[PDB]
Amino acid sequence: PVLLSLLKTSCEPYTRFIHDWVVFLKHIAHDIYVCGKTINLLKLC
Amino acid sequence: LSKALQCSLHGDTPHASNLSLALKYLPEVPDVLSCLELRYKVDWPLNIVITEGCSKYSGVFSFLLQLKLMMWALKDVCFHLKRTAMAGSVQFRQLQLFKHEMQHFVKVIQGYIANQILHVTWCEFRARLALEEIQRAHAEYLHAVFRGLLTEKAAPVMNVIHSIFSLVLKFRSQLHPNFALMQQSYNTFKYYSHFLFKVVTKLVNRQPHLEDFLLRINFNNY
Repeated sequence: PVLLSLLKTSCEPYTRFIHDWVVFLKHIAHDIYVCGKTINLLKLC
Repeated sequence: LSKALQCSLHGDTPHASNLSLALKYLPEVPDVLSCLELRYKVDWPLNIVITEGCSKYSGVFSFLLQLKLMMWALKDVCFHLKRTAMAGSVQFRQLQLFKHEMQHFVKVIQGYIANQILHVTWCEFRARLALEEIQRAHAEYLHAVFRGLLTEKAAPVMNVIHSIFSLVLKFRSQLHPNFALMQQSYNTFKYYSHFLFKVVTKLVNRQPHLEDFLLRINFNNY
């Protein structure tokens, strides 16, 4: 629990960044990089 | 250009603008070269897809314009000779057969271009589309420059084309005071054309795009 309650709040600001465009398996790594730039591009249009 | 678009009978839309007919060189002074570009222009939400390098249209354009210089100059001598007509002799008829023999070679190399760079390469990239893919699909459509004999790999095939285009321009200069001076020119034309058929054949063993060329240049001959 103690580590979880830290991780549950140590990722709070990072979700916000992810909440804009809207090791680990690289099958999704490069996809996140483009899944955001599209949102950041529609914001200027 | 603003006088050209009026005679287009297709265009005069917001798309039709942004045709900056600019240049990229200052010519000093019979050849087959007249360097001149023609660049499209776009705005923000489309500029991010159509790359400012996909500059390669200007590469394939200066060739296609250079081709028109033949079918007009050659049309001139076909029209320049018409007013000469009473004057019927061996020197006359034997002269006009050269034009029909030189024109057909241009009207077949053009028919090739009008099949690869405008119709089959357009069949793809039209039934291919229907965000990252749009960049690569477009980078694969134009990469029109391969079937266009502009690639450095098949460059020797292109170098020989100038020898053909040059001799037709000289044929236009001599619009029968100097018949023999022209008879030697045509004989140089029949040699170079006969050399092209061998250099393309030798380059088959080493490109399915070039395969259709030999079927175009050769038909009931050797």
